[PDB]
Amino acid sequence: TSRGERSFDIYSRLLKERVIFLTGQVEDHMANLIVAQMLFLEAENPEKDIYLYINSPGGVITAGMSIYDTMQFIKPDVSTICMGQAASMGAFLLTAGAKGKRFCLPNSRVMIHQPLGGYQGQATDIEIHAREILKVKGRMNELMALHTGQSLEQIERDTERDRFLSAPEAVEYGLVDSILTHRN
Amino acid sequence: MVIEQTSRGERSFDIYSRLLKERVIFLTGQVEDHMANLIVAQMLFLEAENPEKDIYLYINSPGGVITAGMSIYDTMQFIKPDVSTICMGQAASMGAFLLTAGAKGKRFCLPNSRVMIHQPLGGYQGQATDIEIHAREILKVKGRMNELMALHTGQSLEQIERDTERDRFLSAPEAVEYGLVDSILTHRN
Amino acid sequence: LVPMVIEQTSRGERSFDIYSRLLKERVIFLTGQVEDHMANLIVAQMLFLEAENPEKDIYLYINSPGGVITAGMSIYDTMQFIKPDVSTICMGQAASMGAFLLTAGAKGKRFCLPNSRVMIHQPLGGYQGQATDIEIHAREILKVKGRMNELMALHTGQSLEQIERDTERDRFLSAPEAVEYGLVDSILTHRN
Amino acid sequence: ALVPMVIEQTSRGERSFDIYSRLLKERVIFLTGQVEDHMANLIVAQMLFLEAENPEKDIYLYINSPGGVITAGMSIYDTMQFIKPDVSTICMGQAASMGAFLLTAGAKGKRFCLPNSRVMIHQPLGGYQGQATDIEIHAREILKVKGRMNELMALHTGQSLEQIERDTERDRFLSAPEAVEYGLVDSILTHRN
Amino acid sequence: TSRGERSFDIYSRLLKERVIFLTGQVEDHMANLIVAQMLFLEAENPEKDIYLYINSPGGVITAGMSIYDTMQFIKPDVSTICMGQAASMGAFLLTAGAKGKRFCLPNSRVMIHQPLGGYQGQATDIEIHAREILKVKGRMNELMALHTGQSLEQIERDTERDRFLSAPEAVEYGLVDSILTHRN
Amino acid sequence: EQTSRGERSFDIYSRLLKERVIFLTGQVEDHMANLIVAQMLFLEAENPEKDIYLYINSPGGVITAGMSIYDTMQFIKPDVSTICMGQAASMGAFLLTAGAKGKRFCLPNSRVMIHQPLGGYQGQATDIEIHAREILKVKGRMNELMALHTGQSLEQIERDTERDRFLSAPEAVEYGLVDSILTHRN
Amino acid sequence: ALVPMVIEQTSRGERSFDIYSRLLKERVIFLTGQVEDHMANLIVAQMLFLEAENPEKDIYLYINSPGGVITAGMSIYDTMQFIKPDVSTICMGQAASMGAFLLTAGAKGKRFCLPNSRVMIHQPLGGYQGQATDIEIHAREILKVKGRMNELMALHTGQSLEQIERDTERDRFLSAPEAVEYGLVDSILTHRN
Amino acid sequence: ALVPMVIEQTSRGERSFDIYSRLLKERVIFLTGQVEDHMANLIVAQMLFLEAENPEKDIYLYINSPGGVITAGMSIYDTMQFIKPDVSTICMGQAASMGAFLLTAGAKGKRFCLPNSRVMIHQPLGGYQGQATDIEIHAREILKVKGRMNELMALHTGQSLEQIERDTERDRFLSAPEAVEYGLVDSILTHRN
Amino acid sequence: SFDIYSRLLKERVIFLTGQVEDHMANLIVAQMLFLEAENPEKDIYLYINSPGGVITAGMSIYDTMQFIKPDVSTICMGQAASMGAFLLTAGAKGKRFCLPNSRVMIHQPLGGYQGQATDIEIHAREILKVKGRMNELMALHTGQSLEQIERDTERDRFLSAPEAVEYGLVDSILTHRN
Amino acid sequence: RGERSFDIYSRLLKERVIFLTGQVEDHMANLIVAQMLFLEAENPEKDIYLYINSPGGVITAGMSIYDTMQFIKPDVSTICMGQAASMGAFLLTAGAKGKRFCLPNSRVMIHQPLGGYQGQATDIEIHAREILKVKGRMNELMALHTGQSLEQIERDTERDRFLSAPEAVEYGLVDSILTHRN
Repeated sequence: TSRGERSFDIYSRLLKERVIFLTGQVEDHMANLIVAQMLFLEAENPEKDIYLYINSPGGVITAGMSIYDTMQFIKPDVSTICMGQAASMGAFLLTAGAKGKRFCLPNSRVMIHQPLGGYQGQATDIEIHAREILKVKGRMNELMALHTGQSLEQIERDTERDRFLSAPEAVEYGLVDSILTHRN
Repeated sequence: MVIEQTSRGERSFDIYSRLLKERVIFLTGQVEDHMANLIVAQMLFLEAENPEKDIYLYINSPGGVITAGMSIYDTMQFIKPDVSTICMGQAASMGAFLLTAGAKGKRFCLPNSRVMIHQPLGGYQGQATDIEIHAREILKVKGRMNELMALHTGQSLEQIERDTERDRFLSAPEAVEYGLVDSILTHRN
Repeated sequence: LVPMVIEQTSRGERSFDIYSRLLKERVIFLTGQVEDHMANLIVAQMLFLEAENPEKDIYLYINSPGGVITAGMSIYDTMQFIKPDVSTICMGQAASMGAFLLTAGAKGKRFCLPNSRVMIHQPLGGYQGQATDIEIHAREILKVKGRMNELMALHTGQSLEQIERDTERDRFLSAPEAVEYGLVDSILTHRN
Repeated sequence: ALVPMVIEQTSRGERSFDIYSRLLKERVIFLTGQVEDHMANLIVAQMLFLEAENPEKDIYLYINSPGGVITAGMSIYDTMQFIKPDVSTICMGQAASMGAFLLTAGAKGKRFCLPNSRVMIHQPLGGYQGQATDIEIHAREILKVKGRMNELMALHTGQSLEQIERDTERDRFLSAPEAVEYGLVDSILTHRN
Repeated sequence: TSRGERSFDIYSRLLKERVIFLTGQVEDHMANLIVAQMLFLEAENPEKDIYLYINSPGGVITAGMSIYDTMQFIKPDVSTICMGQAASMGAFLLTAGAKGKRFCLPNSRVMIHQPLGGYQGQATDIEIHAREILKVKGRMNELMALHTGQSLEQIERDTERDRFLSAPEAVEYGLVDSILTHRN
Repeated sequence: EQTSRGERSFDIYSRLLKERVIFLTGQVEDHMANLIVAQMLFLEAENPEKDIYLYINSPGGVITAGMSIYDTMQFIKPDVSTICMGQAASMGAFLLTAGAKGKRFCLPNSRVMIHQPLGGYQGQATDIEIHAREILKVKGRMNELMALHTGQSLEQIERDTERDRFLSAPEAVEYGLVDSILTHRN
Repeated sequence: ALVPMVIEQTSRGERSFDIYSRLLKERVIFLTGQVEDHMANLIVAQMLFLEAENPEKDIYLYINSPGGVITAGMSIYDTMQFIKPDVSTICMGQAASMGAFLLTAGAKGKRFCLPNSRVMIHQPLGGYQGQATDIEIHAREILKVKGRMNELMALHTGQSLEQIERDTERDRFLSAPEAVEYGLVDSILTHRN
Repeated sequence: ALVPMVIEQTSRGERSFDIYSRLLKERVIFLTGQVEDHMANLIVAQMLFLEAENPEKDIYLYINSPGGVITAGMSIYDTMQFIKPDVSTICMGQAASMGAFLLTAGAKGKRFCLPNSRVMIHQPLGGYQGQATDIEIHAREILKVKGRMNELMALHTGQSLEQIERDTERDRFLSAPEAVEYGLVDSILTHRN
Repeated sequence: SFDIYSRLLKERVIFLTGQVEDHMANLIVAQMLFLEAENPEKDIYLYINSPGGVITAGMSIYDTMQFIKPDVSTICMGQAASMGAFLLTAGAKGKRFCLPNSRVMIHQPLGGYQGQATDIEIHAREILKVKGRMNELMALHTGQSLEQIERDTERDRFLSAPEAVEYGLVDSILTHRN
Repeated sequence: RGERSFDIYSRLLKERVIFLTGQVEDHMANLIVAQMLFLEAENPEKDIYLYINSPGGVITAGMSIYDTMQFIKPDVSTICMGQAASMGAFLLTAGAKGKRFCLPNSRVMIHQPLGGYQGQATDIEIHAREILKVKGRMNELMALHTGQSLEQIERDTERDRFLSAPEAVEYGLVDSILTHRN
């Protein structure tokens, strides 16, 4: 079950330490739980850093954006740490952490790519939804350019097709600031 | 395995073969690749038996796949004989399109038949870059179809575009008045 | 479509199913639910018999629970269009679109067998989508309903008002009641 | 193993001869399995073909059925009474519900049961779903169908309408000898003679 | 979902600070839960504002209206905040918040359109139901005009087909009052 | 919104039950109906004189399950005030109109729908008659009860319920289904 | 079947043909629907038959297909080039992927598009599952197939290898007049001469 | 309907043959799709028929297959070597696994590949579930099957057994020219004489 | 009051049981981070009984084991196959054990993909990179040469408890409580 | 249906009683291992009682229980109720010498390992060789615990073999039968 004579379940005990976990595919409900944890911690102490551990293959864009906007809105800096993998929306939330406080573990990996979608209906409605996903794609490429330091042209260039990055390559690309190897 | 129902005469010769000798072809049900190829084959055959006599295409359809219907359209336009079209029951979407594509002066509607017109339907799934290529393509198809409908009915392109944004039904007399068909058939002479 | 009827091989003609053999007697069967393909087959048989001989009567036997309206209308219009009179006979039941096709037969040539039953009612339908489109389709089924009531009044001799009134909910009629109502001309009992 | 073909001896001329088509030439029609619209239509068509071939000679209808749809069965019943030829009925295996009704509807004096056949009679079955107003309209009709079937059964068997009503409230089985005594059939067929 | 973070009432904790979350598809039971939380907060203090966070693709209209009427009925002002997305009934409830207290986060999006439905039965019954959904459509356009300040004719025009709005466009249209970017 | 407890040992619904508020949400069926009856018997016990508030958002459901709620509403000492939010259709509308006279309300944008009983059965003709006859008796009792609570005549109710009929909040007040509309607290 | 039969007159059993078999007699072959092993084998058989009937007269192949399996399509490609007769190709409706490849593989100067037909081209699709070592062997192979297909498209259209590769990385649609200009087909067919 | 036909009923010598029966008259047999017992039996029957009609003339076997059941394929292999006629093999599309084995088993000097056909070779695949004792029995049998197939492949290709064993541990593709240098086929067919 | 697993966590014992996947792996990482904060010096004991699973999920556990201050002692009971065997050998040198009748199995990565040839090449390249990395780390922890690890992992290979010690996969066998 | 007094099983655990019920697999096996490690820490000198009613299951899962039983300090007494088949019969005979019991009407069943694989011939060989090594090790452990010769165990387990409580005592699978509360 995981409790330990220290608090309640194990995740609640680590939250006391200002640690939050983002695990698995991103969708509305698990995202709302992360938003709630961030707001709670800000109310507890708006000055202390918050740590967000990420191991995810990605997921729903609007759900991921509810997390991104919350991270930027709250007072505390949100430090991000990639373990296992950070793909697509996971890679986006990883690079969105506070500058100088984004990390990768030695054997983790990152993968980036463009938005995926679909629709069915009248030609007039298809045009409406196609234009919208193109706008979403442009905004995501711009936010990626701003957080990594890369040129808008390079981002577009690099997201057309899936692209994998090792921990050292992610530091050089500007996705994260450094690699964590041994405590202290 | 497939041989069933329609089969009266040595389990091969049917009623439809009988009428084909008289130059009559039936387009029934949803439009798709295999039923469409069958109609094309029948047109090429009749043209070969006699390139001067008319061919009659009866239509009772809810529509279907656009590329398959365009194989029939182009064949109707390519061959030598005139193709007379007759609507019975209903002629909707790709079905209304093929009805109005018949030989000018030889397009008919029976008294209580109905016609329905509208715009193309589609759907795609994949990367944003590919969604753009496919959405662009269906928009070109929509424009092409609107231009051909303008040519066959005599209406202006702008009028066709406004009337096909959403489903529009037409009674037999309304279809004559709109230029979809030439006249109504009521009682054989 | 199974029994291959032929002579005792005493030098005759080709082989043909039971239904094709009755088609030489100018008889056509309308059986089961009305739908596009079974309807198209009936139309082809009517056109064939008109070409064979434009003057002789055609007989249409009906045993159906009803079906798709546009498919039934392709049959109705063909019946009124061809030269020959189409006589109709109800065996088993004639419901909804089946009752409609039964009353549409040539005047004085519409019959019911003794224990047959007829049922009449209004159009059934359904749609799903945006409010604007729901409106377009609801308006259309109201027109369809109006035209159907108008044709029924014309063939039964009944007033439109009476037809509208009696088709709101299902209504059953025995053979005798169908004669009184004007749906059929008389009842067939023994070969005559 | 599907449909036996027999073309020899009594032929010389044309081919194509299924087992059932050959027996039709001898005026024999088979009614087998559940009664419903399409199989019933096939039986009606055969009766009409045989009347056209010869309006005076008897037709033989073999019956082995658990019953089925009432309207479909009435299409056969009315056709049997309408055509000119007498329709002799013969039960083999079983004739239940609508099957038993068609057996008893055969020409008087020409209705038979094979020795070990079984007959069963009961009342109509049905079901509906909808608003209370529509439920009363359909319940009322099935009660009328019930009354008409009991009246026709009384007429063909010679039993009083009261007795038919009491005997069909629940399922009732009859052996071949009991079917003759009840008036459902005229006699038992044992050996060809 | 995420397998761990709430555990010991993360949502009940935030309710104590008068915060309520409306997430995912709108339907009867999730809506009744939002209504109960609003009635509870009013009783605790009929004077203090309540904050309703919204991340929803829309849902059942009658369910959404139970939330709308409750929002207007209680004494306390209800502030609305869109995160991720607010589409259809989600967009409607976002615009229904208290005047001057409706917000959008920077990268959230809104989508508006007309009602959707479907029926099957006798022509007489089809007419009855078609008439009711057209009346529902008329009423919703009238409430959207009221809350946005746009003319009824402009609302009818813009809702015939799906229409997307970025955060800045939602402010300009009158759907929300402003955009929240950074705490302070 | 997900709220495991408007306290810690009390969920959101238990807390409001302390303020004498009960919620009837979704389809009406045996188990949810029994839960409502229990809450009513419990509240009566706590204080037989104070009013009970029943909020209703329902598409309707099983008739016998609904009548267990109706009969309990009339049997207990306290008056049961009814409030429609969202929609009250079929049996939902019936229970709304069954509240204490003068204390039946509709929120501004809620809607009501009324109609006749729906049913179904399968079997022998003798049994079909037995069940058809029963659903007809049920229909007549329901029409007689709607007349009593609304004030309309039996004849009028019978005509208005043959087919589905929708009423907006204002029309429900004129028809007599509810007493008035609620818009803003005090 | 739903296929019409061809017969001259009722001269007591004259001729019994099939619409498709009748047109095969005139050297016309139809390639319809998705491309796979069995439908492809049938096309190969009709071609081998036609060449055996007369090694000099042209063969006409009508194409309306969304494409399909590469190896199956290649069996048709190699057969078209191997036989003596020139194989004229005509696109009606659409010719996508493998369908487009086979349309352009027809005899130079004898490849046509009807006025409103459409063509679509792209690159090979595939997939595998297993150990890393085997994954390498299979990825390596689809890339060699990709390279070969591109070289053949370049030979039949006249476009440079570079242009083909560029134009096929992603789906690319072409109208009839645009296919003529690209070199995919030779000209359009509007009205019978 | 589906399969085309040629030569209908005519004066005296009627005989109506389908597309495949027609090519059989010219001693051509098609092997397509996955190899399994029933399709394999059909091929064996066609080979015995052709041997009976004329034991001295060559038979042509066209192959387009991804492979299949080994015992089914071996019934074809043993019949090929037993009958008196030489069996010429031609690969179109692909010849993988058992399909590649039957291709190389053709008469020496009479085995061909079309220009863009593809070949793939590998070791046997299998499975089993049961008691350890029975697992040993079945495991031993598939290893014996593996050895016998490698020995026969060495015999027909000319390669050493050691080379065959090393090249089949994992999937291995060969283009048509590589199949020739390997000894799998004798030459490439490009254009008809 | 307290379930059996929470009681053992009090003693610094963590269990890795069944297939390796994201959520169960996250639960393991959280337990390690909790134990480290309670005492960054004391050893942690990780029992393993697993057939393997998702590589990225397993690598989140591996990186955490190395990162934290305390030594992580590993004990194989039942079996440790594939990713399970990898995590067993990744334990602190001198503190890796096997029970007498446990079994170990090693092999190369497994994967799969579906799509356009261009994307297929991108994914095939990445799994070959993963294979090289894993082989490098196995060599480091076992003491065997890279070429030797490459040869022994091309196809499934089983090792009894004694063979795992001889191979350098674990340090010793535990038989009876000292 | 289940759960009495909120953990009747926790209460019995306080008396050093553990139950092994139903199919043997990874998760249920791990719970048994955890209970044994817990009791050893509570008191390493007192006996532990393991009740067994099982049709058998996964071998590697059962072996984790087997090795823990031998590793810990306390003696583990085993008691069969209902049935002990396959891996269940194995864990029963593995208890402390002199402390293995059968209730009067319980029954035991022994047999050889079962398995299955699918793939290339080379891989089939690797896996078939491994299950044969497993079969040999299991027969050697059964011979050590029962006192029977290895050859007798190999012969008796080729096919399913059932034993009543008294036959299990004679075979050396258990030490005695428990009939009435001592």
